[PDB]
Amino acid sequence: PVLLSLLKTSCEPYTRFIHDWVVFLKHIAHDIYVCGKTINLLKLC
Amino acid sequence: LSKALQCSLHGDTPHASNLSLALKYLPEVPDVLSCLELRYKVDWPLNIVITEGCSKYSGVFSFLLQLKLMMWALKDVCFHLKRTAMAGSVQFRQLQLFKHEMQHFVKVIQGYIANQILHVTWCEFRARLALEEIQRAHAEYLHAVFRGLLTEKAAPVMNVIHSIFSLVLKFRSQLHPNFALMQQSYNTFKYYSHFLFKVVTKLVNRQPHLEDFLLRINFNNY
Repeated sequence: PVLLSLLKTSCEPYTRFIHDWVVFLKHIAHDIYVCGKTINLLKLC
Repeated sequence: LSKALQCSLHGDTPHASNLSLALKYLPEVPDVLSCLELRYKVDWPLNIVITEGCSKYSGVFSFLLQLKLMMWALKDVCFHLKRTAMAGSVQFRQLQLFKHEMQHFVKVIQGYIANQILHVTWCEFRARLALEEIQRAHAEYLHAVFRGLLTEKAAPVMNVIHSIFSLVLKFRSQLHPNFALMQQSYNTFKYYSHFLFKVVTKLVNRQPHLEDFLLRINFNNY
């Protein structure tokens, strides 16, 4: 629990960044990089 | 250009603008070269897809314009000779057969271009589309420059084309005071054309795009 309650709040600001465009398996790594730039591009249009 | 678009009978839309007919060189002074570009222009939400390098249209354009210089100059001598007509002799008829023999070679190399760079390469990239893919699909459509004999790999095939285009321009200069001076020119034309058929054949063993060329240049001959 103690580590979880830290991780549950140590990722709070990072979700916000992810909440804009809207090791680990690289099958999704490069996809996140483009899944955001599209949102950041529609914001200027 | 603003006088050209009026005679287009297709265009005069917001798309039709942004045709900056600019240049990229200052010519000093019979050849087959007249360097001149023609660049499209776009705005923000489309500029991010159509790359400012996909500059390669200007590469394939200066060739296609250079081709028109033949079918007009050659049309001139076909029209320049018409007013000469009473004057019927061996020197006359034997002269006009050269034009029909030189024109057909241009009207077949053009028919090739009008099949690869405008119709089959357009069949793809039209039934291919229907965000990252749009960049690569477009980078694969134009990469029109391969079937266009502009690639450095098949460059020797292109170098020989100038020898053909040059001799037709000289044929236009001599619009029968100097018949023999022209008879030697045509004989140089029949040699170079006969050399092209061998250099393309030798380059088959080493490109399915070039395969259709030999079927175009050769038909009931050797």
